[PDB]
Amino acid sequence: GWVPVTKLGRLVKAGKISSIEEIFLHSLPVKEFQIIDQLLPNLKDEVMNIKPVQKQTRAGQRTRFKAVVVVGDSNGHVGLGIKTAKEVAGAIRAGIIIAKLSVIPIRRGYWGTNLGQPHSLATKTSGKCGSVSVRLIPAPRGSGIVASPAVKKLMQLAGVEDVYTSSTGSTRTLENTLKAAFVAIGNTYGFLTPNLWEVQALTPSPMDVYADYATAS
Amino acid sequence: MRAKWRKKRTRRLKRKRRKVRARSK
Amino acid sequence: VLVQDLLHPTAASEARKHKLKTLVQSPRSHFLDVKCPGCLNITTVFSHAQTAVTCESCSTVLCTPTGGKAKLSEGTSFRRK
Amino acid sequence: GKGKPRGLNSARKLRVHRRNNRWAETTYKKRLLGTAFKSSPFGGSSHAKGIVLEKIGIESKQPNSAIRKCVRVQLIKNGKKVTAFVPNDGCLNFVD
Amino acid sequence: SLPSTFDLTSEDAQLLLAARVHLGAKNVQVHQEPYVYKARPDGVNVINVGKTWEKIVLAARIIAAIPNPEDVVAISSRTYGQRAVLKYAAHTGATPIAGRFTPGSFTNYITRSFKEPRLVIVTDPRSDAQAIKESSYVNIPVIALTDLDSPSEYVDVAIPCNNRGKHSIGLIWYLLAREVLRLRGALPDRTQPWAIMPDLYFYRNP
Amino acid sequence: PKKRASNGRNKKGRGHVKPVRCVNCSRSVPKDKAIKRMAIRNIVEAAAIRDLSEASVYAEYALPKTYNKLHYCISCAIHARIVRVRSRTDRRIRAPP
Amino acid sequence: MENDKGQLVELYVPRKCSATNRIIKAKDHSSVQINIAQVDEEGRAIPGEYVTYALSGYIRARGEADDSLNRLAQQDGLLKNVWSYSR
Amino acid sequence: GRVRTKTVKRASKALIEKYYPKLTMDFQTNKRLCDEIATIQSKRLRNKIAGYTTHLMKRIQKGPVRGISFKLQEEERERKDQYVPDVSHSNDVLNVDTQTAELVNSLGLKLPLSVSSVSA
Amino acid sequence: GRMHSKGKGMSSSAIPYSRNAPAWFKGSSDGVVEQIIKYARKGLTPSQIGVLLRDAHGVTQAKVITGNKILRILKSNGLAPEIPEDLYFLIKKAVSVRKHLERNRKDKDAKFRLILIESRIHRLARYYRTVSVLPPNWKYESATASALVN
Amino acid sequence: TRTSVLADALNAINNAEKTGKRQVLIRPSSKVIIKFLQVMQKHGYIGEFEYIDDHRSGKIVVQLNGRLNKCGVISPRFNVKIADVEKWTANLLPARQFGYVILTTSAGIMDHEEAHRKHVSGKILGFVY
RNA sequence: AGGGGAUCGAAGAUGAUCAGAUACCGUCGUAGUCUUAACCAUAAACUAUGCCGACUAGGGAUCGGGUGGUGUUUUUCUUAUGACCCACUCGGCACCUUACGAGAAAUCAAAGUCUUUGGGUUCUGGGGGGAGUAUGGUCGCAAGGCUGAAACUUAAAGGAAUU
Ligand SMILES: [Mg+2]
Ligand SMILES: [Mg+2]
Ligand SMILES: [Mg+2]
Ligand SMILES: [Mg+2]
Ligand SMILES: [Mg+2]
Ligand SMILES: [Mg+2]
Ligand SMILES: [Zn+2]
Ligand SMILES: [Zn+2]
Repeated sequence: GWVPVTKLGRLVKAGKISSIEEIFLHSLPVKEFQIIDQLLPNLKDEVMNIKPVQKQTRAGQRTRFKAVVVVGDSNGHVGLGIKTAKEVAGAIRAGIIIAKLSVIPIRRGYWGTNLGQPHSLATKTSGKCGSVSVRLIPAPRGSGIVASPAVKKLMQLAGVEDVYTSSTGSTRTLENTLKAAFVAIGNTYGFLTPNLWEVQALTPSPMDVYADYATAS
Repeated sequence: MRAKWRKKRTRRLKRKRRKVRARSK
Repeated sequence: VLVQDLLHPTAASEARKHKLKTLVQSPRSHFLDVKCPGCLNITTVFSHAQTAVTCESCSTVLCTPTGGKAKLSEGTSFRRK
Repeated sequence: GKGKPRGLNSARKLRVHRRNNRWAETTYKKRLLGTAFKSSPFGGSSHAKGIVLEKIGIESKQPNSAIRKCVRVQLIKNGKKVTAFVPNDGCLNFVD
Repeated sequence: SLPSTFDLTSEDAQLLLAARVHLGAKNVQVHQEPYVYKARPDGVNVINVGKTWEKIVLAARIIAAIPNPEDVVAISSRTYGQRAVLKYAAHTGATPIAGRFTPGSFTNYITRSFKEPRLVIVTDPRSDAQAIKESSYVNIPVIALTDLDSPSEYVDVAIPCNNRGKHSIGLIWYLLAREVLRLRGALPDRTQPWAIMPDLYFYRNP
Repeated sequence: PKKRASNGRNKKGRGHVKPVRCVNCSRSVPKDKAIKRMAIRNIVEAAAIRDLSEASVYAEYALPKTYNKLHYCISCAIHARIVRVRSRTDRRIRAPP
Repeated sequence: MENDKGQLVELYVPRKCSATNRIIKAKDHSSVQINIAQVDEEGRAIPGEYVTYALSGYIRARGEADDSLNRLAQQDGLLKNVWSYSR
Repeated sequence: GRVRTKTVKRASKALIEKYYPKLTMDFQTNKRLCDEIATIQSKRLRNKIAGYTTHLMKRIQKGPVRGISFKLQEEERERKDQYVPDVSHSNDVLNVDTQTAELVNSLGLKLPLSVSSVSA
Repeated sequence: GRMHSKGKGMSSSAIPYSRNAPAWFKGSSDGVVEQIIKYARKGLTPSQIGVLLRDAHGVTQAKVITGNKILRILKSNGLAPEIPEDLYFLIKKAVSVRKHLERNRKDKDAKFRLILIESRIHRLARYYRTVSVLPPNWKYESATASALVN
Repeated sequence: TRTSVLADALNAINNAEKTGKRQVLIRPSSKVIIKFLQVMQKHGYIGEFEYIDDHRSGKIVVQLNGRLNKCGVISPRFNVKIADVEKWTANLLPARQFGYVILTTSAGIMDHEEAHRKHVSGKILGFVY
């Protein structure tokens, strides 16, 4: 079973968008889950941690399960889903879905000089969530992922080979750390390099081209 | 215990100590 | 906001804004060239005073100094600059 | 700019400030004052020999309950009466 | 780029003046507003008529870009415009949301009233603000009828206008509809006010 | 933290103000952490007015009202006066209707 | 950007906003593509061909966006008189 | 305490949406219609639904109600509209202001003017 | 932002963009110079002289009209005071405050203000010493200050 | 006290860029500021800019490209010794690759690359990445 | 150390209340509360926000000054003034919205312009107790203040929110 709500979903089903790069170009909302699955079949999805989370009542307590889910490949798209449901497997599934919806690109770059294929980041760039500042820093070839476990896993999922990290603040709250890392990754595609002064065309969106095939009959 | 009260008691103790010292002298 | 082609604004904006905070600062104080009911002579008198200002030789008193702009002595005609 | 003169001929003030600040860090203070030699039973050494004066079962701290089979030991070098715990399954059958 | 016949024709200007579009606008101000040609003694600012008309034209030229007719969505909560909005919708393609907006409608792809627009037109950023805010989430430009007293938050092209009420709002709607029809539609000529009447709109039986 | 930005209020560019004494408690209280209510009561009661009108001399009579600015000190004003207590979102209100 | 001997890498080449040159980000759930129709005499609104802008989320969020759009219009000749250099 | 429940009301609404014709005002016929079209595992419930539908019908005679306007109720509002021939010319020729006149001076060609004053 | 209070004023005399003479405003330079010298002779102090010039006569700033300053002009003609004008005024103020204090034994605020005045004087004194206008190792305070005034 | 003027100049510029102003007004404006701006221009970070000859101190109006990200001036002017340069660039700039550390030298206010090429360095002023 | 000693009122009485109350409440009541000489230097001395400086976002208000109004209004003719009124404008005391920034959060136009870390400068802090103690200096007529430890000792003590 598939069945699309939203124009974009319909478009994807018709098979007129080839890869998510185009989607990213026009910053399109991807509220429908299946789209990412369709476009990226290469999705390696990892569970991080499932801390029980409590809520107090007149009798007993509510034990929900907050599960941090990463999603990725080696291409430079990463997901991060956080979900809090009562059933643990169900929660994990939901988290996966969320991560798939989220999935974001990375400007993988060069350590120093071009040589062959980018497996680092462009710029020393950081996030901060709650009070956890993950900085990441373009490490040179082969110098590996230099990160705390969670962050390291995230980097692996991304398809970064080489990264220094300065994770600061209370990184022991894993969720927050992960969020910060994700934010930092998102930021990559924001720092205007001089490789970016060059003027673009501004394409008419898939929404404004394949307009007739979109929307319900 | 109130901090003010504690301070007062400390002061009293100090005074007592001073008195003792004076006596010794 | 965002774009305000800075160097040349309207005269109105300049008039409104504090006469120190503009681009090229110029005083917005005049020289009243004042005539008295006595003699047929004009005196170059600053728009502000700080002094009770008598004429070229006559004890006529042109302007009484208030906080700012000088309030002229009852009925005296005056030019500008 | 916050505290510290981001100055350039500033340096003596910085250095002195650092010195003054350091004392609040415990380890450094201990090293400098020389707490190791004046106090803390051992002569700042790792190990010390002493003499089993009297075996005492010290009654343990809260949640936990038991008796803890320690020894009041008089050290040779300083002459200080400590209480040294003894590990494992009795072994006072060894201590005497 | 410019039709040059698309200057504000006298009849249209008269209409606008009658509506008091420009000659409303309360004495208060939002700092992002240079559509104001002088100010009146007591309680009134005056809106550069020509500029407003040009912006309306621009807005139409934006509604003319979207190929799907019922993809451009109009929205009004306040009563002084619901009827006008409906009329606009009838005239053009356009889906209308008159009255209670449905907070989260462009997000929440599960609602019984799921509209996904590519353009949204709004009466009041003071009342319908919720809709505008929602638009931010899913990326929709917001064409709106600004009273020069209301915020410009999340607004791409805003027709400067009066929103005291009555004949202004409705008139503006009518004008916009007319312009849209002119730019790809049935009504072909520059001149003639046509059967498209301004009073098809406005506020009727209260 | 601060329950209010203003606190017990009105001491802004004012150093340390003068103290007004309470009506009920006769506790001293600052003129800001004050709670002052203006009671413009009729010098008589509503059921006492009719009787007065029936018996009294002079053409109907204007009848005076008394004027008392009563300073109910903070605490005593929570023996139901002004004050009432409010929600975190209800406390951002500077109007009484 | 380019891997030594030509060969372009770095996909998803960011849209930049037309008003601010600030990069339109990947999850710019705030930004917009504005499309304005190239127009001709009697009816005629010329389908297919638009003068297009992108406005980044941030400016819009700030509020000052309408004026920026006006500015853009006045440059590409989609308006005259509406927005002036000096305010 | 005879407040009709959510469910009954919802059912009635649905019925009105899908079958606004064939709801002949009075109870008895309407009840039978409800029994026919809607599948109710009960009798009392069906009756209740019928009653609510009748009430709705009665209401919809005396105006439009919120959540109750579906195509055939729409066309009795959309077409039953449009006054028209009074316009915005009437009450002398073009009543304007001083500022308005000034504005006109800069932009438009030649327009009729009736200038007022406006003061404190 | 004000040498002694918490106040942060920006009332100030501005200046015109032109260093050149204001065209129509006639007279000469020599006449202006003469006027200045006359004023100096009469016992007025630089600022006062300038004020007198500006309002009654056709003067904007002597620098614009003559070329040289007021103070410089005074120095050239040898009529300038021994203790710089501002400093002298400060000293006078201090003296006044001291006198007041002599009378009123309990007037803490006045004393405090006097302290500030003294501090200001000291600053000024130092700077005069540096630029060599007060002969070095001359300190200006309480006992001798009064004598200095007049 | 407006102690350092370059700092002031950069701060306002930075603020403007953050908001999305296309233009800034810099109050005091020196030789040094102008030189810095010229350097920035040479590598295309700043647009046109106009120094008003105030018959006083100065005033600079800048045109922003939106190509600026952060322009920083470092607090004391650390004297910097040709190898120190590398360290500074590693710390202060977003890549071993692009952007510039704007150090004043005896040969003039250059960026860092230029200085390295020229083989001369001195005190640091700012940076532009 | 003098005066003045109305009111209130540490102490004390003294009545209740209470298992008990030299606590809360009632009634007296020195010291003190005024004040002149001196001292003492502390306070939740709080905006719990070091001082300078620059910049970024609007908004009305309000106090202080200052121009711009054929503006109203007082009439003793034209008035000239004041008091308003409208538009500004510096300076302040604050406040309301938004955050596009912060921040842990509460919140904040500053607590902003800080991992994209660098305007100038003081001072203070380093888990909690021990302890603002002990000792030593000192400055106090004393009460005390400024400075100010460690031994021990414990896995928390804290904040800000949520259920
Ligand atoms: Mg004050
Ligand atoms: Mg008793
Ligand atoms: Mg007692
Ligand atoms: Mg203290
Ligand atoms: Mg404090
Ligand atoms: Mg400690
Ligand atoms: Zn004269
Ligand atoms: Zn009370």
